[PDB]
Amino acid sequence: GITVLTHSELSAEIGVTDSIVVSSELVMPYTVGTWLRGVAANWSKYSWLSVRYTYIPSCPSSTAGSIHMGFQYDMADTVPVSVNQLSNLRGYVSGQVWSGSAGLCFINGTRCSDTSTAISTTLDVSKLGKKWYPYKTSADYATAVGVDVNIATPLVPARLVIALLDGSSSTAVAAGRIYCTYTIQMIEPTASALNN
Amino acid sequence: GITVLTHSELSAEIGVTDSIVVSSELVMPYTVGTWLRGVAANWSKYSWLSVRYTYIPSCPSSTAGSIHMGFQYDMADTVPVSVNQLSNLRGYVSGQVWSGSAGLCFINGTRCSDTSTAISTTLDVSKLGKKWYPYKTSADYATAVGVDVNIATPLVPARLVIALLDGSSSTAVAAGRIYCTYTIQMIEPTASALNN
Amino acid sequence: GITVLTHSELSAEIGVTDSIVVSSELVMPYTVGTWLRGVAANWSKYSWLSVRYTYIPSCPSSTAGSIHMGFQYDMADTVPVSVNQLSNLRGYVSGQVWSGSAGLCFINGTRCSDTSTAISTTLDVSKLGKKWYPYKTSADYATAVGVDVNIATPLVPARLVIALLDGSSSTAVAAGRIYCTYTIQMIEPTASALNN
Amino acid sequence: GITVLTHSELSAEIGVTDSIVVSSELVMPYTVGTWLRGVAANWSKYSWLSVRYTYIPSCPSSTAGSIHMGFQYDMADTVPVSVNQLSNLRGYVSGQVWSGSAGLCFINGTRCSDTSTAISTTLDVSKLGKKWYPYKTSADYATAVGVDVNIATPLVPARLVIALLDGSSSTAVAAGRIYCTYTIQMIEPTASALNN
Amino acid sequence: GITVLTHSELSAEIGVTDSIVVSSELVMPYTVGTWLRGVAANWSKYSWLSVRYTYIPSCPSSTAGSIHMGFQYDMADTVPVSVNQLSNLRGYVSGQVWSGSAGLCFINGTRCSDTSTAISTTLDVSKLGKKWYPYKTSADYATAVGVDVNIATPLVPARLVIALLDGSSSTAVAAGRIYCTYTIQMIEPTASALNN
Amino acid sequence: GITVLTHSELSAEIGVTDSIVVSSELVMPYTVGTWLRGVAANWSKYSWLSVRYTYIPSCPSSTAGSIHMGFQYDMADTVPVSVNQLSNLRGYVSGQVWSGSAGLCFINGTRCSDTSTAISTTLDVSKLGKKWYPYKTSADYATAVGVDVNIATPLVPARLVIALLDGSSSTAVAAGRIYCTYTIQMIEPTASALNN
Ligand SMILES: [Ca+2]
Ligand SMILES: [Ca+2]
Ligand SMILES: [Ca+2]
Ligand SMILES: [Ca+2]
Ligand SMILES: [Ca+2]
Ligand SMILES: [Ca+2]
Repeated sequence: GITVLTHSELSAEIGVTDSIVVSSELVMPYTVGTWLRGVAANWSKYSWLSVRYTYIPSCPSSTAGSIHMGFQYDMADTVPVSVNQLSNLRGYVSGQVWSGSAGLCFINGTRCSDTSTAISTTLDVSKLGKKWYPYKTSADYATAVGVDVNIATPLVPARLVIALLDGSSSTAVAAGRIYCTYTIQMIEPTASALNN
Repeated sequence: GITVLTHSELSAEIGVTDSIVVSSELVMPYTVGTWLRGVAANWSKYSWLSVRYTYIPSCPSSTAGSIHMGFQYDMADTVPVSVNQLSNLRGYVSGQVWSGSAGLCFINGTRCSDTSTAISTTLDVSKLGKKWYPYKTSADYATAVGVDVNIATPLVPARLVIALLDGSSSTAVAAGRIYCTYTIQMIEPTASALNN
Repeated sequence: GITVLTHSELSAEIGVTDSIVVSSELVMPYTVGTWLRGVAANWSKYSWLSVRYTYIPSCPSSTAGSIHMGFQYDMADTVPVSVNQLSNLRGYVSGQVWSGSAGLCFINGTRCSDTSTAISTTLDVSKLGKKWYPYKTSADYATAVGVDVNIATPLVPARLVIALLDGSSSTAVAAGRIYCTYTIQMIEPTASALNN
Repeated sequence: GITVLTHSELSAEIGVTDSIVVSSELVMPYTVGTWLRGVAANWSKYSWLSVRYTYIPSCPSSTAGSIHMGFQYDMADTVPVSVNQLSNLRGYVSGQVWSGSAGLCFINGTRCSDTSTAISTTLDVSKLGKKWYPYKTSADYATAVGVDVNIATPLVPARLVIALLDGSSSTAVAAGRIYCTYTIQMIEPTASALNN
Repeated sequence: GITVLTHSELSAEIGVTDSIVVSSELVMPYTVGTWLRGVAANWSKYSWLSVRYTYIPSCPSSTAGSIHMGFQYDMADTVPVSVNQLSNLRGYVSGQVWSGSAGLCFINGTRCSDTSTAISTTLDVSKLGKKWYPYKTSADYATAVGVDVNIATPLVPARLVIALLDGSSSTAVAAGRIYCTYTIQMIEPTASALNN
Repeated sequence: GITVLTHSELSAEIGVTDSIVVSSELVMPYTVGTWLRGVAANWSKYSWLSVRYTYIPSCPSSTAGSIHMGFQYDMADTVPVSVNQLSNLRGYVSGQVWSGSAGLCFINGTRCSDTSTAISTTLDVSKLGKKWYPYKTSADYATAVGVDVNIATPLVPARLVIALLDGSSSTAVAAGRIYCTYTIQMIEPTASALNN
């Protein structure tokens, strides 16, 4: 009954400043990207066989700035506020805002070697709370965590925190973007209009 | 420490009308039937090794009407409102309100062939959120989902939605009933009076 | 790059009259049903590994009428106008409008024996014009066949013709419905909004 | 990515009275003891490979009183109020408040035989709701169960209930203490200051 | 009767601006490049055994801008208008307008490792509508798709969409170029003057 | 479901003049000959396993003239206008209008050696656009190619071009005729009256 799908897709646009800016995104079908969001909605539950966020630059080699990424699993835990804190995280990766080209290898699905420089990171998957999660809409999710944060752990596996700093301008400068490459198993189809 | 039990039991009386009527029932010890409800209460948690709802007719071959069944897993998802929507569901089955006799095979535990006509359906079990669930009383459950629906997924594996239409009368006509046949593992006994 | 999916879904509601009524439906993702229509749209092309239309009754054993189904492959060919003509078709099946319950076996995915009575039929698949077809929207398709019918063969594998007669009333009487059970391979994902 | 750790530590001081006194403690890193509490906080989630509470006496052979222990898994379930109820629990153990010396064997990690007399009990672990749980602080936990109890099952595996009675004084008499011996797997490190 | 040929050739000059510019090119002998266009014309039909478009930079490391490429198969489908949409496409690749040097490996036919950074992408080939396509002249093709777009799928396997943005000037800045490396099978020779 | 048939049949009468005369004929059931035309119409689609046009003389050894034959696959391509152009074609054959007797071997199905002199030619079949083609009536075909030529490639595999010249009279002189020997697979039967 399992429908397995592997695909890459744009997940977020990245810009730099001269002051650190920490953000985060849930690691669930609905939020990884528009495409998977629409597809996944047609199935009741799902499971991450592999999820990897990989950053790809679009700026010049002269661009000042650096990106940092990591994973958190207990949505109740407070989000990092410094590179130091973020560096403690699982799957922490760091690199110049203009580096990370070698990450393409992954997005392309193509097999490659020169990956050392890649600003890409993967999820535990085998160490997530459970295997099969329910497809949630940010709206429904939001309401739940509104009652209480912990109501989220049974709804989502983890979040990806992102930090950007070391830029030269106080006004965001487009550096590149984060693509999400995933292999997901979708199960128990449902009329999409009913999936919340 | 596992106490395994296999048993069939009456789960619901079914009637037909000339207008569709969609209903649903949680797939947990407490709600499948009175018998299992009393037994299961004596154990802290449990696990579905196999759960199957099978419809058995009691009306004449001339009885107008049809039954439809399917499963939903994210209690937050909205319940189907049409046969079309219900038909998208996992384990969807459909049939004349007077057909479904061959389903007896299952209830009886007896091994049989002529099952094609059976209006019976089984649960994923291996694809449920988790394996071991806590025994809940509808009352306690109700309160929880009252705070927020999602508080339910860690409490129950799935719900069975049922649709009845194509009847000849606008006044319910007894068509037959739905029996539940299950093989459950019960663990961590408790004084029943304490189980909520 | 192939995403394989197996699923059943409601395809059409069936009613009977005392005069023959021939209809037909394209055998492509967009038209088989609402569910697959939405899912499939997210992929550029696709391929039928298995497609079967199976009729399921909802009326009483006393219901007068009979259903007939078959396949046509050259959309330019004219649609049958009689049971005799339809009976010549590939995969022609015929049966009482109240028979066909054993077909459930197929929809359920469950393995079964007592299939002889089933009013279900399957597509050649291996004998279709080609293997991979482009996902089309009825609108876009319509326009094309408007210029010329033959512009369709490279767009769709086949059509299912349906005939209903031998009813007792001159006013349609709900007999049952046709579900479509398919195993489809979807390839070359695309933003759904762009798929025409 | 798993950091495995085995260790024993003081979990609670025990005293007796002439009237029964039932208490309970969550079986999670934060509450088992001060040591593990500090260590475990440095990791996002964790898993119990083995948890055992073992009672060790400190009183004279002449000391009147008896201790009782057991496990509950559905925090919503009401806590036992009698030895009879408690005796139904999983892993129930009972013994004279001055007996239980042989339990040392376990705390010491040392391999031993004369264990029959040991007032020690172990957790299901394999039968817990899930394997990997999130590190929670009693404060955060408290808030959650404040909204609703069930919000706890996805946060904690089980609780240990303790009953003390048969003492000679109505004023607590120090009998001994409960040590916790565990083998825990900690994963997905985090800055401790962020763990809630 | 098959004449197999492997060769690389310039396919398009690339320039950047500060506003996105989406373009596309058919993936057929006539349009991949002048050389293959002349050669292929001498044969009635042909087949892509391997087609890969690889971008090679010519600008300085300081050049602002990024390129994006992907494939579409149903010429009727509307062309992407954003990087997000394009990122959903099959074989989507993205990278800094000054990166992509490692792609040379491919053009050169030479075997190499450090390919991760390569801004190169390959065609499905095995998943194309059919294997053998007819050699078409853009003129003849144009006329056909003029009557109706769908008349194209039996004429061409796919199109390559290209997007360029993140540049520093509103006036195109030469960034580099796209070369096409292909291994084509040509069959059923014809006097070139007759091939339309 | 495949009905395989092997048969030879008269395809065209041939005459010579002192000026070249180029003609062509579609290679589809409907046009190869009257017999196959009637038979094939009873089936929806078909496939050429083997098709060979072989010329047989009926004139005296003193008859001036020569015949030329070849195949074209892209109906949009312009028809040859000279022997030189025709000679470039796939399966080009040439010979004296009074030679070609040895071709009988083929028509007869009989196995023979002295074939060198045979003015017979065979189709690629394995290199055709696709395997299964739809049975078309010249009328319906004509209409389609009227809208646009390319609408034909998905309708027919190829055409046979014929050139006759080197005759002694400016008034056609009966030289011989072209027979078609084929092994065709017919599938998906249909009432002939409906086949267009
Ligand atoms: Ca949902
Ligand atoms: Ca309970
Ligand atoms: Ca399309
Ligand atoms: Ca935590
Ligand atoms: Ca051509
Ligand atoms: Ca036809």
